Parts: sequence; C-alpha cells; structure tokens
Amino acid sequence: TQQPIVTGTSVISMKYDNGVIIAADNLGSYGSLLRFNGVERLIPVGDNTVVGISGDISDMQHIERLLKDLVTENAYDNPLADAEEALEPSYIFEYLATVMYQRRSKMNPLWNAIIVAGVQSNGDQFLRYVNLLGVTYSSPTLATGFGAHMANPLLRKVVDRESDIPKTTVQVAEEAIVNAMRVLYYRDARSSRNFSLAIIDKNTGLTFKKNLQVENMKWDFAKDIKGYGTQKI
Amino acid sequence: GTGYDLSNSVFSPDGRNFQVEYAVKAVENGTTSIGIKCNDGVVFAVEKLITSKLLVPQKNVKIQVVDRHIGCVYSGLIPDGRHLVNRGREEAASFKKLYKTPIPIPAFADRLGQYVQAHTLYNSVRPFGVSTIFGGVDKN
Repeated sequence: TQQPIVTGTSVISMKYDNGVIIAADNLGSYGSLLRFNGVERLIPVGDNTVVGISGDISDMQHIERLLKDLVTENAYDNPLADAEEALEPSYIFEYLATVMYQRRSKMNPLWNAIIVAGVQSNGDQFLRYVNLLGVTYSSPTLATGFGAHMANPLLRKVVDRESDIPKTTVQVAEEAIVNAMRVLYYRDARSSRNFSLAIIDKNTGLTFKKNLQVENMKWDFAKDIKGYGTQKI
Repeated sequence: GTGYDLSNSVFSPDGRNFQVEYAVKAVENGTTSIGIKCNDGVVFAVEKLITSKLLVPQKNVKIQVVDRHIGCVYSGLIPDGRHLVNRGREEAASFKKLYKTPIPIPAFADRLGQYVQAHTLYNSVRPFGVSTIFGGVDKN
C-alpha cells in the first residue's frame, strides 16, 4: 500500500481510419502545487507503439525503465529484432497488464493509469487501457482520470462505434484531440497549457510532436461577469 | 604422487591448475574467432563450419550482443559461451539499474573476469571451455 506524490493528469487517445492518436500534458503536480513543467508522459517503444502514463511519476519512471529493458532484452539473440520479431503494441500492453495485476495482487500497486496506443504488424490499430487494479478494456476512444469524464464525450461524437473508424481522417481525429486538450485546460485544475501529441499511422509511421500549446481560447466573455448574483458593477 | 588434474580447484606441485589448462584444449579444438580495435570502435568476426548443405545459411548466429553497445564472440564449447553471455547480460542490467549509465567496457570485462575466475575456486564446478573476445564503445 502507498499514496501517489508527484502526479500526471489525463492521457487522451482515439483510433482513426489508418492509425491511433494519443496526447498528454507536460505537468508533474505535487498535490495542488504545479511543481514540474518539463515532464514527458508519452513513452515511445520502437516505431509502432506509444505508452501514455498518468498517476505517480516515480512509478511512471519505473515503468519507463521496464520498457527500455523490454527493447534491450528483445534484441538479445534476435536477428529479426527490427523486422518480424520486433515488439508489438499487444506484446508491450500484455506485459504491463501482467505487471499491474501482480502488483495489485501483492497489495503494492504501481499508482498509474496507462494507455498503450500503436499499430500492429498487420496494420490493425491497437488501443487498450490498464490501471493500478490491473483492470483492462479497449474502446474506439480511451482517456484516464479527468479525460474519461470530459475528453471521451467529445471524442465519441467523432467515433461513437467501430463502423465510424474507417470514416475518420487524421485531420478530423487530431483536431478533436487538440480541442479536448483545451477543454481539459479550462476545467482540470491539475492540467497544463503545454502538451505532447503522438500519431502512429500504418503509412506515415510514428510522428511525435513536442512543445504544443493550447491556442484559440475564449476568455473575452469574462469582462461581462460581475458579483455572484445581485452586484451590477 | 599424481591425480592433481582430477579435481578443479587443486594446485599441482608447480603451482598450476590442470583442469583450467584442459579447458584451454577444448577452446583450441574450437572454431577461430577474432576482434579488431579500429580508431573509433571494434569489429568482431568468426568462422562458421558448414557441416552439411542442410544447415540453413545465415541462421545459426554465434556473435551475441550484451546490452546494446557490447559485442561478444567465443571459441570452444558454444553452450559454455552462451552461459557466460547470459551472466554478462544479467551483470550489465544490474549495473545500468543502479548507476543509470550503460556499463563501461573495462567494468563489464572485470564482471565476466570475476565470474570465470570463480569457476576455478571450487571442485564442485567445471572451468569455462571458451575463450571470449568482446568489447564496444563507452564514455572514453
């Protein structure tokens, strides 16, 4: 049993016609204090998988080290480490899923909610969630913590069921993700303006975008708001 | 008398360990493997005896990687070499886990050195039947 100290907030993701998009802000919160601003919470594994992690950052850094070892260990006595026997999103997920459930079962959890986004070798979009309890699920849209409450509702308007995935482009999907990040910056008190965004396409490969900022914010209407009811000036 | 060569850790009257020198014969019997240190790196090469046309070309790989920066090739008993690299990999992982930086080549060398030397301290184990050529690039 433990308690989380330095924490990262929402990780949001969805799948489109050709691949998957995943995003997460660059903040490390120490309770109410917005302590660290240069924190990357999207961990790329090879060139076909991005692991987005929310929760305790100390446990995140541990999982980050476990993944770099999984790459190293996979390359050992493996002449097809960069071809047929490269790490798959499904391989990386099931490993993390196994660890998370073992740790909960020893009453010493990794205080995290993880989304494994990537594209399989056969071009299939992979997107699956796992948390400190070892609970796992897949959906056309996935989001952790606050994202589950605000991001999912918005991303489900673009892809409500499976049949909507081939109808969704990279432009439409990314635009929906970038909008959802702004909405989280409005209403999540443990969120940041600066975020990272990763696209894994089955054609263009892995595109990792750093130092993105929430833009086009509506604040102008604030000037007109005065008092809490009866105040006129 | 004699019998100084029947047990591993036993010193002969001339201060030699015959079981170690017998292991060298197993190495000398084996395939030839080399290493060349160039101006900014190292090159490893090995002979692969084609027993028959039935051996799948380019498949039975002998040169093994430790971490991502160290190459290891050996001559003699191939299983004994694999057992040493298995240990080397555990040894390199242990180092990186505590110190963050990937294991320096001299540091890694002594790690294999102490493990192989340990298999000459007791009569309950056999010495390694391989000479291992290894190396790579580090900080300096």
